[PDB]
Amino acid sequence: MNIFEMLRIDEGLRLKIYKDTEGYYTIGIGHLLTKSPSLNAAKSELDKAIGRNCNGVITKDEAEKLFNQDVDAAVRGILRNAKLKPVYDSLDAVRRCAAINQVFQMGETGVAGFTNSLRMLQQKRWDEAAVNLAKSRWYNQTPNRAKRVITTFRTGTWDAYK
Ligand SMILES: Cc1cccc(Cl)c1N
Ligand SMILES: [Cl-]
Ligand SMILES: [Cl-]
Repeated sequence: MNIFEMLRIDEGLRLKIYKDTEGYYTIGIGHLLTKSPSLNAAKSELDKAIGRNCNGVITKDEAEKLFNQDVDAAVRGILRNAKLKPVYDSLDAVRRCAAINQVFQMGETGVAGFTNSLRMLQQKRWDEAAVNLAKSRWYNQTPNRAKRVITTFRTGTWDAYK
């Protein structure tokens, strides 16, 4: 298992514009296109990202390209963040995948506000961090997926991804 397969499991793959769990226009492998509710704004963003007139539909290769760029950006985002960087670098490889997953789903922002959890993860207080992580809107809104990520942080293994 690696970050790609893990996220592909958590986000799925769709080739036509769709609304995410929050109701925002998205496409491919969880690539958010816009928070605005104008489908047209979404389509414009799509053409801009892909570089062609898509008309709301892409190919798998295209989706995959977006996914690559998005994984990359997330990691980079982590590394450039001063509150994040240090925690990330203290983790083993599996748990780092769980960190990238959260950033991919919620933005560097959204994460940067899990201060107490971050500290716990940094001190390597696994069970504590897991309980604290669950006390969040994130776990309450997307509990199955949050469960998987939390187990991953808790255990350092891929068991939740089976
Ligand atoms: C989102 C994130 C970035 C870096 C380190 C950690 Cl532990 C987390 N959760
Ligand atoms: Cl792009
Ligand atoms: Cl879920």
